[PDB]
Amino acid sequence: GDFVLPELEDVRAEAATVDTRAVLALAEGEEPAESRAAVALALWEDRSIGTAELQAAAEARCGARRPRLHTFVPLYTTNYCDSECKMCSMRKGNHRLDRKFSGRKEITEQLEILYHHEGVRGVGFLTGEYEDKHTRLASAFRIGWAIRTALDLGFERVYFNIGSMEQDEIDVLGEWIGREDPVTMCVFQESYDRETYRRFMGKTSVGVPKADFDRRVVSFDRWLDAGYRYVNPGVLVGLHDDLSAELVSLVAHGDHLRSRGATADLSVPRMRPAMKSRDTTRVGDDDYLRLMSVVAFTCPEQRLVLTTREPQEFQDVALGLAGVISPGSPDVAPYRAGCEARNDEKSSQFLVADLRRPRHILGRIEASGTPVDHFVNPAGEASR
Amino acid sequence: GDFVLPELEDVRAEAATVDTRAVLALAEGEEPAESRAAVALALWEDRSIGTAELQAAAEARCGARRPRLHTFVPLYTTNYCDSECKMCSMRKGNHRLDRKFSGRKEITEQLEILYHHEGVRGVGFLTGEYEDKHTRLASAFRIGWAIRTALDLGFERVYFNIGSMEQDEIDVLGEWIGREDPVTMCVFQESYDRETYRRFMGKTSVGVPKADFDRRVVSFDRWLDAGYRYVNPGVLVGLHDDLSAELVSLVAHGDHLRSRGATADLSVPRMRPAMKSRDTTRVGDDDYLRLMSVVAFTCPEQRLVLTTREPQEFQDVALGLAGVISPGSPDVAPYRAGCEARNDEKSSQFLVADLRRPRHILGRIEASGTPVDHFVNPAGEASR
Ligand SMILES: C[C@H]1O[C@@H](n2cnc3c(N)ncnc32)[C@H](O)[C@@H]1O
Ligand SMILES: C[C@H]1O[C@@H](n2cnc3c(N)ncnc32)[C@H](O)[C@@H]1O
Ligand SMILES: NCCc1c[nH]c2ccccc12
Ligand SMILES: NCCc1c[nH]c2ccccc12
Ligand code: MET
Ligand code: MET
Ligand code: SF4
Ligand code: SF4
Ligand SMILES: [Br-]
Ligand SMILES: [Br-]
Ligand SMILES: [Br-]
Ligand SMILES: [Br-]
Ligand SMILES: [Br-]
Ligand SMILES: [Br-]
Ligand SMILES: [Cl-]
Ligand SMILES: [Cl-]
Repeated sequence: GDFVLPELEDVRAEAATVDTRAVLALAEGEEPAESRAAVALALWEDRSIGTAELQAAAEARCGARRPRLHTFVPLYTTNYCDSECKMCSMRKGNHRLDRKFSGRKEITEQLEILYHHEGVRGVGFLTGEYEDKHTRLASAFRIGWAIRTALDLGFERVYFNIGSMEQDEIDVLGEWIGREDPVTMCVFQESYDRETYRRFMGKTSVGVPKADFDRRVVSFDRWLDAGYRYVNPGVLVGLHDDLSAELVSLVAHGDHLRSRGATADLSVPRMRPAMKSRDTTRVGDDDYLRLMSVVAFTCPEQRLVLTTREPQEFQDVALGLAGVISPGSPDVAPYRAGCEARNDEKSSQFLVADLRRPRHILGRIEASGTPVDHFVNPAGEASR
Repeated sequence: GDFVLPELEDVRAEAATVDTRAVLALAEGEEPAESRAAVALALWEDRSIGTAELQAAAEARCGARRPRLHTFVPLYTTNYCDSECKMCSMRKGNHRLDRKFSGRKEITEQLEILYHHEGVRGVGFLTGEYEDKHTRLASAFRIGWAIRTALDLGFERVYFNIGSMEQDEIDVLGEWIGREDPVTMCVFQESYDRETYRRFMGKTSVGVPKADFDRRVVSFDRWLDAGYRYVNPGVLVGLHDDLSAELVSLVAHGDHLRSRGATADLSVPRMRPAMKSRDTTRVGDDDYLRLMSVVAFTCPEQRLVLTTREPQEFQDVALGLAGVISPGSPDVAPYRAGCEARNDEKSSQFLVADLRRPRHILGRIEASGTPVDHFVNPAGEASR
């Protein structure tokens, strides 16, 4: 009953039977006759439907969803990692990185800055992924504490992204939270193509924890087995050259999670500069918007996540396709009251394109006419 | 200003000038003219002073100390370890051990059992020692949380024994506590002889963390540098064949710590059965009592720690030389209300000789006429 990757040849055959114009004519809250993955593929490949027209249709099909947007800010709690992903600066073989680790004091200080100075009520905790069982359990323990601590401070939504998770590691993290707490597990498969995955994440059976594709991809099934609800699959756009394959796999994974009763966000982060050991594929804005549009349209209750990997000009264009906006920096403990967050090449996972403070980014979204849930702008009579 | 091991040849020469009978005639609170280590050696080697007579003298020289005894119970929070000590079942190469790790729930439950059912107000937290910096920091983090949690529950004294500690690892643990909290760092050198140490703890530069003798031995100096106070050196009796060498080194280490203003307990645990990879030296009761007597006498403000490594019959004989009594089991989360603690060969560090419940052991000490501080016998109107 775990997720099984779809057979692309089978999806292609079903995609051939989809009437894409009829699909576009569907009322909001109406579901196509064919599978979501087949419809996504059919919309993707039918180039008589313009990308801008697909994006307009996606924004309308999602237009009823409330809240329109919510936010969380990432907080990297360490940049140690045992794995070796060739597109990521945190890879263990990158001896140039200055490695850092946040203790109790620093984690708490960062959460207070985010809460009081940035006005945010969503946070995400990130770590590397570790090889030996004891380290994995001790990481789960510390992140469980961070989650409980953020909820107790008044954060209303907590994400975590700490690697694949086995049953006993979920047990350790879970002793910190309740089954109905607003806690989302993030595990981005990066590529659902096993060969591209191996190229970037490494080979198995050699002490490289994220090289195990199968352990990673069933992490959400373990989380749902344990009685939790919120999950966040993702694809790293720019690893695999064939985007049609990845959108089929992601939509199929979302559909599986939906059928198990999960609430899923969907992440499609695009590559950013990093201290890489292998080059990646640059995906143009039209393809990327078409991918976002097709996923958002076929998965209208699963919010796309948009992040400050993208520059301000792209956020302007794409924000209507998103249901989560996540501004922040992938450096360890980077926030400081009144100051721009750090994004030091010597310690960050990658370089972001937008370094403006979260409360400025989110305040400008609100001023342009979209409320952001889990954002309390620290102004006026809410100004301290 | 770190501890420097004494030159045994130099101590021997000073020991030759000690008048051991005059030393015995010293009033309590009077200090011999020669160094503590030289006097200890001189008492050890002067076989015209009987061991029983040395033990009587030691008990009298310490007789004024208050409280006469205090207690703590060990709580092993995991039996994972990266090191390879050949006398220890937890060594990483022991593939027979069932490896266990206590999360938040289990640690808290164990502390509540110890507090309410055993009546104890001292606890010690133990782990393995880990190789990579991230694991060491995450272990320090979790043990710091355990220490804070025990203090908040009303434990009045907390020991920890989690391996050598570098400055940044002490920083992480330290964010959990205050500089004047009743927290004792334990780091038993095991043998102060570098060659015996290498034989059992392994060779350096190969991923075996406790093989670094120097990192280990200056851990207390780092702890004092950070502004803490309480420390607990130790020798594992039965590693090195020449006990006179080890008592000189231990007494010299205690004297150094005293000169830095520390409060030091001294541990001389004797070997117990384990899943070993090298045999050890059995030390008879007369030599062991003579060693305890000479250390207790020359170091009258530094409490010897006696544990349930020893059988009831030996505790009866030696308890007068101790200032700390520590009953318990070296298995992970072994305590259960109303039941004997577990000491499973499949998961414990070694097999103890006395498996009676701490409150029985400590209640019998109290009934025989020695109060035990940090023990509240759960009886009568203190019975719940
Ligand atoms: C936390 C997420 O960040 C993504 N990720 C990893 N490396 C990079 C990069 N150079 N640029 C952008 N995103 C990256 C992965 O999808 C990872 O899961
Ligand atoms: C926690 C302490 O237990 C001691 N130690 C390690 N192995 C054994 C054994 N087989 N028997 C008794 N004590 C042991 C070490 O001195 C270690 O530092
Ligand atoms: N979800 C991946 C981490 C993240 C969320 N928001 C971000 C902004 C910038 C960099 C990473 C993130
Ligand atoms: N101080 C070493 C751990 C310890 C304290 N008391 C014990 C009793 C039995 C075994 C270990 C201990
Ligand atoms: C910092 S990257 C995300 C978390 C984890 N290291 C992983 O790659 O799954
Ligand atoms: C469990 S043995 C004591 C703690 C640590 N593993 C060390 O040997 O120092
Ligand atoms: S993507 Fe995550 S697991 Fe891979 S190297 Fe980076 S931090 Fe480590
Ligand atoms: S004595 Fe401590 S470091 Fe050595 S193998 Fe045992 S638990 Fe590990
Ligand atoms: Br809204
Ligand atoms: Br790039
Ligand atoms: Br809110
Ligand atoms: Br007393
Ligand atoms: Br033995
Ligand atoms: Br007490
Ligand atoms: Cl994302
Ligand atoms: Cl001891």
